[PDB]
Amino acid sequence: MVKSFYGYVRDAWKNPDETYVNELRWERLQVWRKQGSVTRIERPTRIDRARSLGYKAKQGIVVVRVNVRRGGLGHVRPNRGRRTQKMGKNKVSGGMSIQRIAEVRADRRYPNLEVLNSYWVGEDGKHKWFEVILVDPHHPVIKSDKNLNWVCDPSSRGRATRGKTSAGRKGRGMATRGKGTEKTRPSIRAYKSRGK
Amino acid sequence: MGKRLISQNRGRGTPTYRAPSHKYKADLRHPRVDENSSLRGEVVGIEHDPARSAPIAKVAFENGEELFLLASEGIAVGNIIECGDDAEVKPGNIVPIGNVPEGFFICNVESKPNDGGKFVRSSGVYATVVTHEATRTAVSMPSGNIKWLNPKCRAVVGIVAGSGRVDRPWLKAGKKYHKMKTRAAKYPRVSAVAMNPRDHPFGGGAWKHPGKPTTVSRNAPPGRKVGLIAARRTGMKR
Amino acid sequence: KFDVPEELTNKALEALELARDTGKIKKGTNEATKAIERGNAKLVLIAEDIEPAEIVAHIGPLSEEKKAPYIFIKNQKELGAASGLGVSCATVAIVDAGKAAEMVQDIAQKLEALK
RNA sequence: UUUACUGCAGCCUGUCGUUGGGUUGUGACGACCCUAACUCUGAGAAGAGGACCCCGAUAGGUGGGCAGUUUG
RNA sequence: CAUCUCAGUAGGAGCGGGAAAAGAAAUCAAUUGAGAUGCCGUAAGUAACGGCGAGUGAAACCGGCACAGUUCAAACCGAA
Ligand SMILES: [Mg+2]
Ligand SMILES: [Mg+2]
Ligand SMILES: [Mg+2]
Ligand SMILES: [Mg+2]
Ligand SMILES: [Mg+2]
Ligand SMILES: [Mg+2]
Ligand SMILES: [Mg+2]
Ligand SMILES: [Mg+2]
Repeated sequence: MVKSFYGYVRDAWKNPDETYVNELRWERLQVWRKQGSVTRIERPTRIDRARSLGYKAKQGIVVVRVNVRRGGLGHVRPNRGRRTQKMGKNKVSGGMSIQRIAEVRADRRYPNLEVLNSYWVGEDGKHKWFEVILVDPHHPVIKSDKNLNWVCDPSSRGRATRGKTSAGRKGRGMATRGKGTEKTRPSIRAYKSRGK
Repeated sequence: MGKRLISQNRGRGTPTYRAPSHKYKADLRHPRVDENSSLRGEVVGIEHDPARSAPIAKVAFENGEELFLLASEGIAVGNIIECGDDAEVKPGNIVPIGNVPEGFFICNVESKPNDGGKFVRSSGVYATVVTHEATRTAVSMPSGNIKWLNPKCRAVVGIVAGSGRVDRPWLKAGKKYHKMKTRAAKYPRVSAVAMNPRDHPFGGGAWKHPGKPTTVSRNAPPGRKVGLIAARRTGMKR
Repeated sequence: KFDVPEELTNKALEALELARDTGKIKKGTNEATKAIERGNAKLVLIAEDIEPAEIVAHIGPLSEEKKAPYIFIKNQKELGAASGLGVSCATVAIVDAGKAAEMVQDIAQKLEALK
């Protein structure tokens, strides 16, 4: 088993409760809770995950940690007449996942980049921290980079807000094909939102 | 949706129910002192605090920090105020209650150490130091509860100045109106039976009556918890 | 673990310099792990200033069960410079000691002695 | 409007997560002690609580506070 | 009339271009086959759902418009 060290990082992060990642988790969440909603970091907390998701060690790529509240879409009780099925909102969690929420907040704070992907990095009772990869589509290195130069196209600006990232496509019910995607692909809006 | 109660309007925070915060002299709290530190100060004047209708003492300390203080009874101009554990147990002094002898009167008591003073602050109220223990100390509060406080909770020795303020009957709606001008409270208040049923739970009917028991449960929702809230009992002492 | 002597760390740094001059060295955590697994690690130097900790946290037990001695360097700037680069290097692996083989084996003896 | 019908907020409480370490009493349960997460105070040194509370989810209750209806 | 329907409609917030989304199977089939996606016709008011009430309601096969396939992570090399 001549395995790269990225494999060892992935092994350490496969079951993080029963590895050395638990000690680092207890030491790291103290610093992470104090930080802001969208915090920039030097290196990704899990380098193998970022590299498989598309991170490269070059300028014009930014990695940011985002804190998102745990739980579903907290909603307001309606103050006007509802038919008793559209009146209850405590047991309603929306169609926006927390990963999409974190990606959209990272895209909001960093307007001149694009959200590439993101991955779970840690969590506690009240928060979920996600590390979001962003790309600079106007840096010359990304312009020259042929494996990232698709992002310079006009159709790629606003990926995380048009549901084009991997968490976005998962949330739009496009992880699979065949049966079950009769009302999701090619878009939720195409079938009057009946899928999802 | 029958109209929200006066308590819900007050909790929303409208100008009718907001305190006129610009009228008040200053927030009252004990001076900030580091642990194992002390400061002296002298009274430069007894003023009038509109927030409490009682006097407050303007104290100039040794570091030059002019700080308004809650005035205990008997404090005068040119008196020296001392703070810290090493401060003598004297009226007007700020000391821990763990050094105060049992049976003394204290006021402006702190809930926690270095709190600034929460309990015993109305005009004339006081507390009694009951017992001393290693981790605790008992103080008999103005209500009557034997509250257990930390031994390091500071307090100013003596009863709060302005005692006897409620002895005078109001005697006139204008006098209470003028007091309530500087308050946050709503004046005058309409009885709930006189309201229509949309406004209060107790309103409505051909004749003034609640129609339902005035003792409401503790588990009532907001906008229903009126009347006698969660009463152990009712009526005068039979 | 017993803390290694500072003189032993200095000898390991000079051994890395001489290996760079004469023999073969694998600089970086990826190449260090490959050299450890393949069975060529004459000496493994680790940096104690890694962030995140998952970069070189596997190197210790892996080298310990692959029979390759390891040493902990204080931080990675002089590890990178001593390993011939102007950047950091979280670990370097010595797989061909060259003309510094005897100092490397004495370093291994001292590491096992104070192990 | 209500002890009409069906619900929905709020509130109360069990369980899971947040959530750790040692001790006894039992076969994982209850209590006790600690600081180290966490909470509150202060500009901070630090002080007070502390694996409780708050919070996410789930189960039951109360619930004209509120909604939609019925009342041939 | 409450599940349902009205209807994911009306309305709202974000993003965005001349188009956008989709897109090259962890697919659909049936005993053996096909070979990215979109859109059109049909399957069909059929399967399916439903106080099995009122109503809602596809896809595959198939016939067409148009035809397009690939790039990363990793193994090995190591600044090339
Ligand atoms: Mg924000
Ligand atoms: Mg496209
Ligand atoms: Mg009412
Ligand atoms: Mg009603
Ligand atoms: Mg209706
Ligand atoms: Mg625009
Ligand atoms: Mg695609
Ligand atoms: Mg429908």
